[PDB]
Amino acid sequence: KPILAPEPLVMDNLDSIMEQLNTWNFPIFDLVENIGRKCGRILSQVSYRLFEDMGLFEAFKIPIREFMNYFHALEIGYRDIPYHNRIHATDVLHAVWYLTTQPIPGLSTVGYVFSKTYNVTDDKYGCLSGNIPALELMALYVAAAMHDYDHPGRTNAFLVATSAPQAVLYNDRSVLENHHAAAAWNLFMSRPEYNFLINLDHVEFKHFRFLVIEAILATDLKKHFDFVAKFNGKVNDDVGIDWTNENDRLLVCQMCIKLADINGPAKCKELHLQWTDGIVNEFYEQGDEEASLGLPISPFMDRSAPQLANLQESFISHIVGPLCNSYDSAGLMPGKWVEKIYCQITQHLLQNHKMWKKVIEEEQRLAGIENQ
Amino acid sequence: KPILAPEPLVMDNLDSIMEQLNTWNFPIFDLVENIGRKCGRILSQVSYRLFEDMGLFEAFKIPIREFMNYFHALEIGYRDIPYHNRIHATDVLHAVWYLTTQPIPGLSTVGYVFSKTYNVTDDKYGCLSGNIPALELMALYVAAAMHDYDHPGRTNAFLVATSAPQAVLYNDRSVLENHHAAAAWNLFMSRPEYNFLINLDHVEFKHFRFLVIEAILATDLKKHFDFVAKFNGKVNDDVGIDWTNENDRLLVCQMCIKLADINGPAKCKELHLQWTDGIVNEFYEQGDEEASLGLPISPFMDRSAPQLANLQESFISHIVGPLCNSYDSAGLMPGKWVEKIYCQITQHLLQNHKMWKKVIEEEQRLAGIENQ
Amino acid sequence: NISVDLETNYAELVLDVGRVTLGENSRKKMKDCKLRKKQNESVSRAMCALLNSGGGVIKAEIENEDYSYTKDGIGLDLENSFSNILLFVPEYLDFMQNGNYFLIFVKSWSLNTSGLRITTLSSNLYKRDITSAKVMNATAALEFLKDMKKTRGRLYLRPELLAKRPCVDIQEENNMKALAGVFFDRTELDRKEKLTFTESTHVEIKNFSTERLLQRIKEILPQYVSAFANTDGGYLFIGLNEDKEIIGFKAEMSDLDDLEREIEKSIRKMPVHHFCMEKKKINYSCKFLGVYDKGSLCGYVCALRVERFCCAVFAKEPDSWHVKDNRVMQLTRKEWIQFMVEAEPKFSSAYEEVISQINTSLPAPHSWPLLEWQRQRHHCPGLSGRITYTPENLCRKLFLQHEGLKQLICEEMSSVRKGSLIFSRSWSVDLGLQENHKVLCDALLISQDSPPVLYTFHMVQDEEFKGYSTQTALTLKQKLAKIGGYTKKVCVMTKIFYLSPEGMTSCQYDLRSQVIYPESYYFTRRKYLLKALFKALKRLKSLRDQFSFAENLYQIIGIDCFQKNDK
Amino acid sequence: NISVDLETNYAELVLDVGRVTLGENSRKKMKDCKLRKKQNESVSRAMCALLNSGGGVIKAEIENEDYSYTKDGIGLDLENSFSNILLFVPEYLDFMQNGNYFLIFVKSWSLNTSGLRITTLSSNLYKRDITSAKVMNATAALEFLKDMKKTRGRLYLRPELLAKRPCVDIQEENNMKALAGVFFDRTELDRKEKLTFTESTHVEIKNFSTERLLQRIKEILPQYVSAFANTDGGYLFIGLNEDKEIIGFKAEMSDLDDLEREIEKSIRKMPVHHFCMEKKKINYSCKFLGVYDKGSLCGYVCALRVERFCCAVFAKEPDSWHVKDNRVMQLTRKEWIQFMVEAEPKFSSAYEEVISQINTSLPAPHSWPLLEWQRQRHHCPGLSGRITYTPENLCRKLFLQHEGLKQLICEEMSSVRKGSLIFSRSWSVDLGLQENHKVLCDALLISQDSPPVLYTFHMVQDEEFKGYSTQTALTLKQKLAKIGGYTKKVCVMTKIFYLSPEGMTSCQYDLRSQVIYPESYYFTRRKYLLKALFKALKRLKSLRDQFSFAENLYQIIGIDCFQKNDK
Ligand SMILES: [C][C]N([C][C])C1=[C][C]=C(C2=N[N]C(=O)[C][C]2[C])[C]=C1N([O])=O
Ligand SMILES: [C][C]N([C][C])C1=[C][C]=C(C2=N[N]C(=O)[C][C]2[C])[C]=C1N([O])=O
Ligand SMILES: [Mg+2]
Ligand SMILES: [Mg+2]
Ligand SMILES: [Mg+2]
Ligand SMILES: [Mg+2]
Ligand SMILES: [Zn+2]
Ligand SMILES: [Zn+2]
Repeated sequence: KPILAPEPLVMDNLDSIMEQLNTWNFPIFDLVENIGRKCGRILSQVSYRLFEDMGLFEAFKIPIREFMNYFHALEIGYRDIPYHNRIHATDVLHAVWYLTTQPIPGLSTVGYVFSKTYNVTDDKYGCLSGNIPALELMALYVAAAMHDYDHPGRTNAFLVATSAPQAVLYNDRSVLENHHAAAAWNLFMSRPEYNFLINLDHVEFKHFRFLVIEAILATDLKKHFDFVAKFNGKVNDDVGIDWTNENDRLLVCQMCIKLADINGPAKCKELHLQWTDGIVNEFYEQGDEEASLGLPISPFMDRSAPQLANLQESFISHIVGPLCNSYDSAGLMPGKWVEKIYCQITQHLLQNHKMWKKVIEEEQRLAGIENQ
Repeated sequence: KPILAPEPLVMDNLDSIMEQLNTWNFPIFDLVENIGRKCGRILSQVSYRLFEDMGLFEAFKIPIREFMNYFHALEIGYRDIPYHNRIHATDVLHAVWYLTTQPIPGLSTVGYVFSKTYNVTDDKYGCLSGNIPALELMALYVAAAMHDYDHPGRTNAFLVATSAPQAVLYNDRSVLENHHAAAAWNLFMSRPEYNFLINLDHVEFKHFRFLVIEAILATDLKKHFDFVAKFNGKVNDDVGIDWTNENDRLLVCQMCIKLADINGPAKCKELHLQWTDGIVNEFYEQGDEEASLGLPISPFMDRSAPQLANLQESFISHIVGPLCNSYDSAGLMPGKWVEKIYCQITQHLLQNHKMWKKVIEEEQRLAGIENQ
Repeated sequence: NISVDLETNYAELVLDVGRVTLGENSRKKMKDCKLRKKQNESVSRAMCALLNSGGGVIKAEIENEDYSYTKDGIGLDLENSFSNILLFVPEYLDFMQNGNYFLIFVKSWSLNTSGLRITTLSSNLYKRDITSAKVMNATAALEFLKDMKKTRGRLYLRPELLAKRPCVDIQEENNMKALAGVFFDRTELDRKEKLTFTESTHVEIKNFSTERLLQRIKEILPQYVSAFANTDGGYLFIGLNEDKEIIGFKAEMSDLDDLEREIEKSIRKMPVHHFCMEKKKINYSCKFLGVYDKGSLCGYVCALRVERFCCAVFAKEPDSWHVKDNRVMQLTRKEWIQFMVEAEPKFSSAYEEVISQINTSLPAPHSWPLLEWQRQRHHCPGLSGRITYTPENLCRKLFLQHEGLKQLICEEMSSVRKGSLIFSRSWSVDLGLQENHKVLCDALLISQDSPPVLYTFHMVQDEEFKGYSTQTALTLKQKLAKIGGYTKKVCVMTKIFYLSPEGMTSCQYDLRSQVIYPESYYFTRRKYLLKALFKALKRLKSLRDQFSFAENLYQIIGIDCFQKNDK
Repeated sequence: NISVDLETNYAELVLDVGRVTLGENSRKKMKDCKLRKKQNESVSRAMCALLNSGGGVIKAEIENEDYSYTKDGIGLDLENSFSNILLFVPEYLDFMQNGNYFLIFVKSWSLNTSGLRITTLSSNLYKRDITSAKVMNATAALEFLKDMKKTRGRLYLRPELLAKRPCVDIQEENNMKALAGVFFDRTELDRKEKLTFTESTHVEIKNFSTERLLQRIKEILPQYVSAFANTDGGYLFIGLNEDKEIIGFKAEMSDLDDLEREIEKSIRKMPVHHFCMEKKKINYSCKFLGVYDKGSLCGYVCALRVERFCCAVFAKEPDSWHVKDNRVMQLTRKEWIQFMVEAEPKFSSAYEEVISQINTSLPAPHSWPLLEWQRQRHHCPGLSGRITYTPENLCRKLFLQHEGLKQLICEEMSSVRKGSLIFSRSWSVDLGLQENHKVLCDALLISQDSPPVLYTFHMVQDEEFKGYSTQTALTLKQKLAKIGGYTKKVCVMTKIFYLSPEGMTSCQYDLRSQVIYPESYYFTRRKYLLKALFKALKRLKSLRDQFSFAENLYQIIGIDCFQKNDK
């Protein structure tokens, strides 16, 4: 009766494209159409590679049959909406595997697991997977697979204002992030054939479940400047990141998944453009349901008077901008030395920001000449 | 179909006993048997007096028919358990009406409502109801009526460890306090004949609902020393309580309801003794259900080897003790001048504490002589 | 005395300390010490006043005829007084001779690691070292008073018990305080006998070979009553010599009554300040002993006993100044202690922190500053996007009407690499001042170089408005330091423009080519002036629309207001 | 030199500074200045070392024969050195003469409002006031270094532009720095001509009528290179007189090259410290100019030019001391600034705050202290509940065996109003020390009066254990201040008990009736010693079972552990 699995566990039609997975501009939308998009099993397939790559299938003895059984049941729960669907969950999963298993210029490494490739030869090139035990990372990878699970398609401010049953239930405090963690964990304990975490202790499964919930709840944006303020207070005046501390290792994974959640305007201009049509396509739907009730349509959520460029320029300067400055002043962004340091991720942010300032200039200047 | 109301709204058999309601040792258990205890309508009856007393039935135009309709539906939800039942909710409601509407020696008063009696003649005798607007107090009185609503009878640590469906739902973070606020508010919006807050704005009902939820969640004990530490940091080194600030007026109602929630060992020795047999009678039930599952029985929750005095001496010195010291060093406890200042509430705490230290002395000394 | 010079075209507080000699060799060979002391103390009061209330400039007429300052320097008694009030002199003072005047440009005192909030010429709280009474400097009087405030008084250890120690011949400081305790109760002193004790932290001995001895006790006593009372109390014996040979002074009866009256008079005049519940007084007791040679009275000896106090005791009021409106005053004893004991608020909410933590500016670009944002990115047709017209609705309405204003504002911002001007219907009421209605609007250009300018526009061909713009530029310079926390040197220039219908010209006044400043006043930082301007407006509760950070995106996320006790 | 006296029965660091004259009149008429200076600097090094490493006592043999201290005092050159290191002397020093020795009991330096963490005899970081080079005192060198660390260097404003100022004849300090810039490049100087400038914060002028002039430059130069480099840089001209009449010195050739070698030698020896990325060196340049009278060379004039630096520059190493194990050493320049630049951690979690927040103790009962709790409320059968036997499981197993121990512990706690003794299998390893196995157990009685005692029990009739108990009492006394933060005076007494079977007697040693202390050391506070003991054990990571606060109630309410980075 329950969703169990597809018959062949690990498909192989999608080979020669998982090989170019160690690159920041992973062609996610080409792997989608590559897979039969009628059903959708990308999340379980991208997850099996990144878990096989890290080597967590042996360090914890995770039965592969029950593993794929779960993650296939996970992706079926992700609704069919324009942005917060099973493709966004695969992009946020990949982005945390990249940020934690790639060379960081000037990182002092110290149960651990390093990436399959990693080409470990330098002493100035550390990776975050060598500063965090494998338990904290498998929690961070499972927290990213199920972090928008069963998304209604609306934002928190909409559920709160309209008094949705999910908002009265969770008391108007992280109405969605509490729902993704509850509804996803509740599906895990539902059947016995999902328990891929069978060879764990009682104290491990308690610490594992704690880190998974504390990461799915850091992807809330109402608590954005609280995290960014806390993170700068521990890299500016403190002794730095104390990789022996467990609160500091937690705050570094709460930023690593915060940055991976909003990582659209840090990829190539073609990838960032596809996502942006995704999110506003979701907003316009909310404006439809918001106007059919009598409530004034929200800013940026009016498909008749769109402001797609105004929204993306406020987002990059207000939200994504100051978050990468914090994650970069702490010396954690993966880059490369210049024989001073090159950053591919920060460069796309600068290029994409300037791209929208043209669209706003030519749209105000042109508009000004018409209306005199 | 739904629970609507008893036919005569305000009964009068329970008169001449509501008159002695302005006294800290309110004979609650005598008003219980006075009322027909077969059904139970104490919470709606004690609430109508304290609301008529303060004068909130006119300052907000609260329809009495819909008011009593709600609070009668409220008390039916309070389960029938030894401690967390509809009598405990009336004791915590009365205790906050006392702490906020009684003379405080040395309080500088500044929409407000003072108690019906109050005998306002002095300038050194201020009351908290003159430093907090009526909206913040009606929220604090409605937050105390529904703060243990639909209590399962178990503690948070039990729901979390046994993986109860209420713990997977609220992510093991205030599993009970989130439930009381959700299940109580969800019953309010259920029917239209409960909406006694009809003559309120949209911005008022948003600020009202916020304060009600922020008070029901301060009655969690896992966050005890966080509040007591925060409250001493604002009366010790700060400028004191800034009654024009809205965060400071909130932190004073979050302590006022924290102290009123645990107010057993601050009443007379007969009243405090009845409650204490209540709470341990609840613990023993949890030990029964806890032993029928294989889990080791919790401390103090073994009805075969009871330690009723050990529990009450740890509670008063660790939890209730340091809370009244904070609420007293801030100069907010209602007392009386000595022609230096007399405190009835703090005196019962000292008397009751010494009473259990005898019971522990005579129980160790006697036990020592037997076991050599 | 010291008067605020209100006849100058500086946008700053100018004090006119009178005539002052100058030069190393000129001050040295000056044959009037009482004058040279009075001139030095007059330039020290002025420099202390300007440090406490914003900044300013001290103007002093050169007294000696031929003075150069390029071959004569300043002095040496002056240089010491400057270096006692300030730790680092070149960070606060700039010296400049302008024809027949000597000007000193004082920066504003700013909170530093030392924890001091105001400067003091002398605390006048004495303390008792091992043998000598000295004055508490700034950092000692701060740590002496912060402890007294913490314990709501002063914790003494009155003899609840004599400590059970071994029995061994040992000599300590209580041996001297004990011997003097019995010399005090002695009814008679033999002339030219020996003392069994010397002076220590509980005993003082004064010779005072004076004929009057009353004009001497009047000015040396209250600093010894303050020393003893501020530490452990002690005794003071008057009428001995240096060889510890008791002599006394040749005093006749009926003068000891006046003396005891003068002693009790001066001691009841000394200020005090209690951090405790009760308010005691300075407990003590005087006494006179005969020094009978063998059968005749040779003189007398005054013995004074001061008991340890519970709180502070001043020899005089705290010698700290400030300029209130004009006519610089002296800080009262209640104001002085509230600066040395209390803190500043320092709220700095989480959102407000990231607005300022952007300013770390390591040796890297570190883009995305949040205090330089704006929705409308199109003003000044021929240009790039380098000026932020901040209010964005007052700036728009003001440009619709006043057709000459927009083209003047754009022709004015041509020579600025990067800045941000902030309009306002009146910048005087924004700084808590009186408004005049003849002024059309205002502005404030904060560029990289070229210190902040304050444009004042108006269309009335009757006035000049030099008093409005100058007084508002002055108040803005003080709020930026005293409230905004800007810790470098600032001057606020000024321009006044006439804006009649049909015309954008007639710059009525340009304060830049009217007053000369030191070299360092012409370079600002422009990221700490926006930070400083933000906090000054917030503390004044005038933060409405400057620093846009539009909240159309915040409302979609659900984030709350910027900061207040309003939600 | 200064050696740690290891032959004393004090539970403290004793330094033996050698022989020292004493007394006001004795030090005055001492006819050897070079000796009196060396003795004063030896008592100042010792007093600085003890202030930095716990406390201690300085022992100095009296040199003059008949010294009393009750009719002779201490001296005045000594009292000044004491009062320069310490703000308030009576809070730190106690003086006592014990037969043929003079003892000074030094408290431990404690963090105060000033923000200083260690004491210094001299920072040796000079600064340049208006005309004279002076040394940065403790609070100036703290604020000069905390800014350099903050900006990762020092922000100069190299001439990016000359400020567009009005055109008016104005005289400033750059006029002197400009005239000296052209005097520097002058190839020849006419004998007995006039200078167009005087000395200011960029120019220094030295006469130096010396025959050698090289043993003089060796010791006066590095404090002027440090003054200029630490502020704005400047020039130094050697070979003038006071009347500004250029003269020069009678220097023959073949000596200027040695001079230039000595000048460059001394300047490359001066220490420096960089807060920046690169590591520059002290840039400068010397020069020699002829003073040809009319056609003959009359002498020479050395012109030195020091450019402004990017970081600190010392004239010598920081003159701060400390005693490491024995043989007191001088703090290296890398450790010295690390005290002057960095902070303490100060974690103090929310639960930990309320454990100490009970200690406000206003004038009121304020009951319910959390550091004095215990489940078992029955030991010592004849008594009330006034002693907390803390570990409660080590204190139980130790009482099961050792039948004489329990009755000895109860007979010992008879004369204590209220205290708390804390057992341990060994109190030496708890303080990070070496353990000896012959010691049965240990204890620590912390009562109201009667300073903390350290009982050492053992059953071996061969040793005495005076070295174990005394060294452990010493280490516990320093951690209580340097780590626990106790800010008053402490002494840790000691008792050693022999505990053979069938008998609880034979107190082998009692340190209380063996050493005499000052009066104030016999009174403690007992709520700040528990607070201090709590933090010392936490910082040492030895906090296991003392301070019970049983967690059977906490587990019922889900409250977490006390504090660590373990959850
Ligand atoms: C309400 C969600 N929203 C925050 C303002 C939002 C807007 C835009 C994007 C967005 N913009 N550009 C892209 O390229 C794709 C995503 C990151 C994501 C979010 N979000 O929080 O998920
Ligand atoms: C688990 C609930 N518990 C905290 C330890 C608890 C114990 C005892 C009492 C209690 N003890 N004595 C009385 O007189 C009645 C109540 C206040 C109340 C609670 N509680 O949190 O509600
Ligand atoms: Mg989400
Ligand atoms: Mg997401
Ligand atoms: Mg409850
Ligand atoms: Mg309750
Ligand atoms: Zn007093
Ligand atoms: Zn450097």
